Amino acid sequence: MLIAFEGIDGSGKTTQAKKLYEYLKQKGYFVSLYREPGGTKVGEVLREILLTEELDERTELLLFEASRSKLIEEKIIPDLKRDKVVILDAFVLSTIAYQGYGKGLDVEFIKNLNEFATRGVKPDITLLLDIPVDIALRRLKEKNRFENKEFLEKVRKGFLELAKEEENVVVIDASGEEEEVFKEILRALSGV
Amino acid sequence: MLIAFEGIDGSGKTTQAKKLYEYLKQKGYFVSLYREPGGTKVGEVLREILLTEELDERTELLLFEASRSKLIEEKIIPDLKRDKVVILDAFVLSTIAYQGYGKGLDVEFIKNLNEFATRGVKPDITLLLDIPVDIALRRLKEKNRFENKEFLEKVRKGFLELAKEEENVVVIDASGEEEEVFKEILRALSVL
Repeated sequence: MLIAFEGIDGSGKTTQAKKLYEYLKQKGYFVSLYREPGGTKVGEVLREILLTEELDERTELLLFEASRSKLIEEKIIPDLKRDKVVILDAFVLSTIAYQGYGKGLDVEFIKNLNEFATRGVKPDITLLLDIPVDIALRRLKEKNRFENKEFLEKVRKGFLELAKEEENVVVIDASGEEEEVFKEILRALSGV
Repeated sequence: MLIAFEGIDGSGKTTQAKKLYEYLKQKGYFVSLYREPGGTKVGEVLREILLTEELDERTELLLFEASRSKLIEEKIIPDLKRDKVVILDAFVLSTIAYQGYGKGLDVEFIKNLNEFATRGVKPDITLLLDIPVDIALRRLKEKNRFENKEFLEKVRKGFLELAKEEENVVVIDASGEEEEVFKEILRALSVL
């Protein structure tokens, strides 16, 4: 079973994946939680790079996909094999939304690269934690993270446009309060 | 002007690009020399990763492409703009030969990914420094590098098959002695 959280920064998706992780463990599932980029020794090194350096959009994309390629081959495919429930703090939609809708690279091309990195592995369900950029920035403003409104507006739109057109996506209102957001999610997972 | 050296390990291609670099500089060209993977701060960090870590083929290919992409944007395109002669110790044909003909990934896919990392920049000439694997392994045996014959045989074949089918490729016999190899190359470069 593979469960992907997706959405912009400040959407609480990390909080909510950690939430869903602890919950499913208490219900006696065997569970993994991985963040993208990251989740492996090599994936973390790349993540640091992607957070450190002045990188163009093409290079950035190739590194997101490398991290993903690592994650999929090292952890996800063997976790899935042994029936772990695998929870992802970010996955393929986000590459399309950030690097395609955001930074202008070809969406079809990003999709084929996502297929290559994943070896065709797709989530059973994707939770999009949608939120207005206005609200997300207010929430980030409290951790003193400042991010680009004009940019995140595009990325939001992409994420919303991928919900309509990509397969097995549920939009969740993440502007709600923590426990209400978690109940939307548990509701959405009644899917399986 | 862009000049690419390609070929298996122990083909001398590094020695020869350094050779060609010093020469063209002496003849009053403004010249750059860059190795792949590497040639940029980020590219070197990746190269170390590619030399350090147990990496699957899909991941390795994304990291080669990333190094490239960084190289192309940070250095090659602006060096080309100001009429530097740009010399490369490895380029696109090698990703095909190692990752496709060697490790079984789809060639057409490797090509489209090269095009992306290169923004469509192609060498005016590629020197393939061809050599039997037998010879190349003897030569590396004197630096105490040991590499996989069965593997390099495929890669050699790939490199040779690309010379026939890809554009602007000159095969150079690199089994010869240094100075004779250098004269083959200066002959091949006759855009003098």
